[PDB]
Amino acid sequence: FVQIKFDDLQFFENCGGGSFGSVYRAKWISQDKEVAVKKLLKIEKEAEILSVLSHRNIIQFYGVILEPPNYGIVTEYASLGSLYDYINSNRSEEMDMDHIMTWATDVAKGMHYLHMEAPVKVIHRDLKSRNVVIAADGVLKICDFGASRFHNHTTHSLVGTFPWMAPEVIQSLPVSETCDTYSYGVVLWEMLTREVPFKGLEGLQVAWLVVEKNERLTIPSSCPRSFAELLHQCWEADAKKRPSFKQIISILESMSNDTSLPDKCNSFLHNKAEWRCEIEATLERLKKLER
Ligand SMILES: *CCC(=O)NCCCOc1n[nH]c2ncc(-c3cn(-c4c(F)ccc(NS(=O)(=O)c5cccc(-c6ccccc6)c5)c4F)nn3)cc12
Repeated sequence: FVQIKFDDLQFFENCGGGSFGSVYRAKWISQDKEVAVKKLLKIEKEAEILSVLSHRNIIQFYGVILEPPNYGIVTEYASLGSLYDYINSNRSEEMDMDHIMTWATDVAKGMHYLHMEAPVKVIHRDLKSRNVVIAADGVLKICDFGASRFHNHTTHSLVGTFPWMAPEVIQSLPVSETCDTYSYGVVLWEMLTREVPFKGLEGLQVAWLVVEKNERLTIPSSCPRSFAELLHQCWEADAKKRPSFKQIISILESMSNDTSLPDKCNSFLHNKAEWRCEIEATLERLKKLER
């Protein structure tokens, strides 16, 4: 349990309003390192075992702040920001089939480690594109994987979470690991369409569309079948019909050994000026149904 001192830190920026669960961009002075700092109410003994998880697709624990009553967890800071901000910018014009497959695989391998390879089983329950960050070399790193057990303040408005939540999560029902599979499917759709999920709709309308009407994100017709099949499998209302992350990794492996997919996918990606209306027409229908 390496301890980082308050006096060894300079804070530059905060996400979440300084509340418990807020995350700071900061500088670890003695290490001359940029770091992220999450404020916690308290360090619970159970979550100390999170300090030993380590994987290249998971954000790396650096240490804890214990200066009572102030408590915090310090991690690496991924230089290129959140996946969500990258996707909804002009920076993501460069995404192609190979880019999507590498990043899909990054998140799958991170989640597989969390579910099956760490000293404890970890079910994220809040996986989303704001919770994946991009390291300097483009490696994706999952954040906030321990909040569902520990920091119940990073969990909790919640509007910007409902599009990523499995139906059983929205219903506060008991949860298996495939709730993360559902969230992953949404992240995959964001990489394929470069669209904000359910853009324009309020979170609670999304919650009702997803749980009651079995609504899902629109998959454009020209999206290659391999991606549509994986997405539909991840979005099954029945949690047990969803694939494990080992299965997703296997499926991504098959897809990358399909020599026809790169042409199919890359033609789909630079044809957004055509299928974008399909997304916009569903969004019209959903808010018209609301009215
Ligand atoms: C609001 C403005 C906004 O949107 N900002 C986001 C844009 C930029 O954000 C980032 N860009 N690069 C980043 N790199 C990392 C983060 C980041 C790091 N965390 C984070 C922490 F700093 C601390 C703790 C956690 N929780 S955890 O579940 O992941 C965890 C991990 C390891 C160990 C432990 C542990 C718990 C208890 C006892 C010991 C250890 C917990 C966390 F996610 N958050 N964001 C952001 C950006």
